[PDB]
Amino acid sequence: MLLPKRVKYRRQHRPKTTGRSKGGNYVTFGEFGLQATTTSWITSRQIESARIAMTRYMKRGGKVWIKIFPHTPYTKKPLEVRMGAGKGAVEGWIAVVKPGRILFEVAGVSEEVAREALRLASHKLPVKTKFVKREEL
Amino acid sequence: SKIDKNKVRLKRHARVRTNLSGTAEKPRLNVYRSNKHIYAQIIDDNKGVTLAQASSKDSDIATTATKVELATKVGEAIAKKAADKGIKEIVFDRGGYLYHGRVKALAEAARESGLEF
Amino acid sequence: ASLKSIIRQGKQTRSDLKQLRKSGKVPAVVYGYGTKNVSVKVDEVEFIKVIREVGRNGVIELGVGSKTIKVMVADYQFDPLKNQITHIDFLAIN
Amino acid sequence: VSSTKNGRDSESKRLGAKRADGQFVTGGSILYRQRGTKIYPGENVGRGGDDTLFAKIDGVVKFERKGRDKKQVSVYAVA
Amino acid sequence: AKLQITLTRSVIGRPETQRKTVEALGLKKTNSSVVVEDNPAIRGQINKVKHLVTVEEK
RNA sequence: GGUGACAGCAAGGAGGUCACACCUGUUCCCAUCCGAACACAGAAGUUAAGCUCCUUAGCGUCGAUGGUAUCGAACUUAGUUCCGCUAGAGUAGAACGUUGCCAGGC
RNA sequence: GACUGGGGCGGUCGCCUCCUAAAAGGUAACGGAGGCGCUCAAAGGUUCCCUCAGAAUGGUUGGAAAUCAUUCAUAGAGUGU
RNA sequence: AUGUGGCGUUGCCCAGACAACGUCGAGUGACACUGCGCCGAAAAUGUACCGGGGCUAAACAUAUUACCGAAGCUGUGGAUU
RNA sequence: AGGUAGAGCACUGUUUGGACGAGGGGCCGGUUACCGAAUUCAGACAAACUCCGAAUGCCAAUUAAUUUAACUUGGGAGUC
Repeated sequence: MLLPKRVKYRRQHRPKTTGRSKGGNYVTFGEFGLQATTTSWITSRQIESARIAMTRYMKRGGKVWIKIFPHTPYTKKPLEVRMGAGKGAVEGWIAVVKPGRILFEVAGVSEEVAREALRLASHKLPVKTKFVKREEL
Repeated sequence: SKIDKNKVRLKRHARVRTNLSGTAEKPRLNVYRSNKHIYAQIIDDNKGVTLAQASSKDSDIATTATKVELATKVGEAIAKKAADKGIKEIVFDRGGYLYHGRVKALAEAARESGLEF
Repeated sequence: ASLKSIIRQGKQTRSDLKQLRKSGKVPAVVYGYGTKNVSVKVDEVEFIKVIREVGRNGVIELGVGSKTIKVMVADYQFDPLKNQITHIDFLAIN
Repeated sequence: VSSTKNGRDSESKRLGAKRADGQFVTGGSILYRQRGTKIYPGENVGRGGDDTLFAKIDGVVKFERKGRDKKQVSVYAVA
Repeated sequence: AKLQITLTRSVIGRPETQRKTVEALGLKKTNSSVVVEDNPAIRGQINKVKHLVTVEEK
């Protein structure tokens, strides 16, 4: 249910999905994360479900740092109506993720426990995942 | 935080010196006093070369009696070098100051002398 | 700590570079005091064996061509996907 | 069926550079169209009440640099 | 210091800029030739349309 | 000291009636609730401050070398290859002004 | 009357500014945003001068702050629309 | 998903590590960036995509060469400009 | 001449975690945590943010090479 308090414009263009993660793609606030390998539009509902999966799994022992926010709004149009009467009304908020971006990040748990907790939420979420650790070397 | 005057002078000069300059047919002379003495130095700013100079600290005019007669004589004495060359149209740059008192006396002496300002 | 390192021959293209960067090597540089510009390629599994015990800040005695120079790890690029080093940067402090 | 609130705009003005650096111009020629002072006048150059830059003699135009970022245009006489 | 350029491809399907470069070299139809002095002005026009022509140092 | 061509901000250090400032003023032309400003009349004492001499790069300013892409061309309908032009970060490094024409005094 | 993702219903129709617009200019849709159909004998001319909202500092009633001095204070002030 | 493919380090090491409640001998078991597979995938006249026959190469690849292939170009003769 | 790609947050807006005490407040005026705004170390995002910016495309000038067009004024159209 995360969304901006108020946004300057309401009917904004549809972002890009070609290229690679512009930034934000190293785990630097926890100890174990999970990051994307294809591009997609991860939305408010499926972020919601994926955090549901992990707080419902760790039983509030650890925590999750959500490194993604739905800054842009998209619209839709009345149910299968004719073309050409202005743009439609808002329907949800999204965040484009490119190959590389750290999606979810957990900390303070067994490396095993993360290794399956981040496996669970991968299914709720429309981008193929990969599990990573804190960087060394 | 008390401030000093000559920085404001330099600002005034830079700020209203924007449209005025010499062209070696229309030279300009400026003026400068601090507290006890008077300078003046004419220049043609295309070349930035000095032509004439007149000062109240100079030896040949070294008097104390009044602060107005020194302006008068320094004026009427730059007029000597002027009526030797370049004594037609010139501009009187007022430095950064008002037009009151010593500057007026200097301009009067430089004026009723053989010059064209 | 005697990292065996070859020199990059003049004018590597982007194709030539990216195809040498598949056999396993990695481009590099040294600079600083008593030294000039050079383009070099360094081995990787050797480099990681070196910097898994020497510390991120530390000494190196790699041999570059004909004499040896004591250098320290300064900079890196390290693309994240299919983890492999892209660029490693050395400064001949002397 | 529906009501579109938008649909407005104005006619585009043809602002910007009108003559080229290095090109011989004529007296009273318009060198740059602009709202404002994106480029300042220079030597033998004027500005009109629309902020329009123009030449005052027959010469050659050069675009140059005024201070640290401000820019200016001049005309130099001999062709 | 002498080149021998031959038009081994057709101009059909190409942009107008490339076709104008081909005309300035002096080449008219497919497989036609021209003998010119080597010169950076000639070589820029060779480089623009290099996928269209063959060159040989005579 | 004056004007005149392309580096700063400050921070400890010192040094002098040749500079110019700090001051004495309401007395006069000037001049505003206030000579706090602006004027003009002093010139007693004076580098404490401004000025002024390296300076600290600490802040700031420039700026490499490596090289991380987008015209052209094929291959293909999923971004891969060969080219040419190479950024923004960012490292090293420089950097506490080069100094144009006169007075005075050398 | 016309336009119109058939027509009708509905909305709109002139001018100004910005995105779309692909670093010259130009460029469409019932694409996305706002304005106008004036005002000022000074808010015009010309000679001078003159230069911060906010904060911090304190200050006789303090609607906390307006009124009062000091440290700032990059112009963030401000400019009739 | 234990389908298989290397480069890999490795914990336990033939002092006898995984089993059978001491026999037992050759590696054990783990942790990944990658190759081909895996199921994955369920409409109506009649086989039905090599177009057909057929093919384990006549498939897909790489590296050389040969040849065939247009009203393109060259030979030979002609026309009109 | 110029602000697109890319990048970058220094300005306008969005941002998540992590931050500091004066104070309304706990009370019997106060403690203190706690509510809110502010500044604060800490880091992702933009068609209508930018200062740091391409490749190309544009204008021009030329004792810088190959090429054969270009313009002005008239007769005749078709095309929407």
